Amino acid sequence: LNKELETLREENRVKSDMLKEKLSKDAENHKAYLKSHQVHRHKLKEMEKEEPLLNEDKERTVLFPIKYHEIWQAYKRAEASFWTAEEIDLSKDIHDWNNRMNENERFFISRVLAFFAASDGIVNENLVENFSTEVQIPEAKSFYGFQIMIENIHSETYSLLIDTYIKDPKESEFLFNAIHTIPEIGEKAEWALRWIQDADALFGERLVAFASIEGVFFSGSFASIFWLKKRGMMPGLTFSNELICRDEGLHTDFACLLFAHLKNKPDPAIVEKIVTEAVEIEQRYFLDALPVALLGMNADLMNQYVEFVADRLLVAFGNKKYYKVENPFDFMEN
Amino acid sequence: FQKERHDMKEAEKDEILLMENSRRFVMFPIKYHEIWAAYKKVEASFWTAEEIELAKDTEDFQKLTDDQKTYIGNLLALSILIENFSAQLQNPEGKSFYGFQIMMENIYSEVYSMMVDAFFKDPKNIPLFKEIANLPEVKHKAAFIERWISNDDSLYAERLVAFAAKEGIFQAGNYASMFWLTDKKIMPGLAMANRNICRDRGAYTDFSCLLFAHLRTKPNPKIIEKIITEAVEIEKEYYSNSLPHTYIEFVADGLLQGFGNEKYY
Ligand SMILES: [Zn+2]
Repeated sequence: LNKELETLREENRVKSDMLKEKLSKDAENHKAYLKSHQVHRHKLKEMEKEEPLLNEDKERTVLFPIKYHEIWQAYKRAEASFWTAEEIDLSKDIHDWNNRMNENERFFISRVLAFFAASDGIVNENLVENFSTEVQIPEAKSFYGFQIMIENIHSETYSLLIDTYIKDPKESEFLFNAIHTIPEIGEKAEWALRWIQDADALFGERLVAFASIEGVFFSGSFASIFWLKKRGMMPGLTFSNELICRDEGLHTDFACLLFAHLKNKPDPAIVEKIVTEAVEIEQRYFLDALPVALLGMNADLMNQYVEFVADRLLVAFGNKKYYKVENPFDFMEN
Repeated sequence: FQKERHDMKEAEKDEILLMENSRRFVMFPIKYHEIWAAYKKVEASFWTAEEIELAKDTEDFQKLTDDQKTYIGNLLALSILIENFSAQLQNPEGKSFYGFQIMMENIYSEVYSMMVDAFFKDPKNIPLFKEIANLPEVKHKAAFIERWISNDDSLYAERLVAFAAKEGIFQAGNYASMFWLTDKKIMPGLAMANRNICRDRGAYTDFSCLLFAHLRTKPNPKIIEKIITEAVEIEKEYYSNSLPHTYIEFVADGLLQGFGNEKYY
């Protein structure tokens, strides 16, 4: 019942409350940092007006002669991965959901699918209104053009998937209502406000923030679902999850590519502070909200996986590892 | 029809279309079947530049009349806000259709370029108009969008009708031309690329006729015919001033009927 859920949540209450504490004093450590670096940040926001990525190129009109092969090729790579929800075979899924999965498994997959749906539009804005709009180079535009479109198909997949395992309208209701009362939600909100929504923020910094959102904030969910591919279940889900993970991996990689073209890059200290805080909120999800034990996973190995994914990201930004851990999940070798 | 426009402005609030959809987390129990089926329809037609062969298609280009080469030049050079409309349409169904449309527009912008490249050589030197992009005729096109869409004093239903003009009326001349030049064996490539864009452009125009159709408060029947005509004038213009028929009127009427009006021509 909710008895076991408390037992499990309790196994990591001390570890969890630490991350919480750690994250609590970030809204303050940040205003301080900003208060004391006003002169420097003011110069960065200025030079931003000199970054090739962030400014039009009126001499370029042919729109073809590949100036940024790295990007375009990224876009083409994406453009060749087009896929639809109509390709997902769920026929054999509803059976597995009722005959091979326990009540704890369904309770985990459900909430996990719900988290996905609770953030399929919030990110729609970031990609455009706070990104695509900027970056005055066509290659990148094409990419973001295609990303937003693919993200709309991911949003469909989550609803479709949820609409197949959780048909009962009432339950689907409680599902989200119970998913809106999770501390992590606000915590993620605060993080955003700190590195994305807050004015006087650098493009370069948002890039790391965006990438964190794409390759760190859900890494655990994607991981927890390949864990089902192992036990040989929910091929409808694990198929879609595999495709979406590939997609997100790609979008992240793209963030790192643009980053590399920036003349003035964010202090590695800041790049690490952004990715690291993400990792803490992510872990917290599985140490507070949904315990991986619910589906036979080891709390400790999950943390490691997240920390691994961040380090892998940190490195794709020029920074150096921070957790230096190794990938615990062999199945995530991909 | 001045006073009544004031009422529609206050009425646009009862439009469930422009209204909120909040609280709908899961989206599959579809609320907008019509626009959704429209989105599925364009999603199924997804194509790319790679699916187009211009090789052994460039043979029939340099064999064209000395000036027929100049035509295509501008035709491509020309071709080579959806976000605002998408921002007003409050639902997953509509925004999905829009996200797809701008996505496809970039592929058109690529295929077009490829032609400019495989035909008029890498150098954009041959393309004349490319240097004088902002020339009279376009300024008139830009004014139209500056009249019904950009202008603050405008209504959603109106902006919709204008948008369709800009989507279906306008470049109708272009396709009409290439359908000719690609009539019977000549240039199989530009032919498929054209057949497609025209098909999708048609759908993108219909989508606005579909939204409009679901509007509870339609604008005055005269303003509609007043918006189309202007675009038909701005169309005939450069369509017969850039390079060397009255096909526009035909289309102009079908669209007129599309919004529930009388055929003006
Ligand atoms: Zn993405």
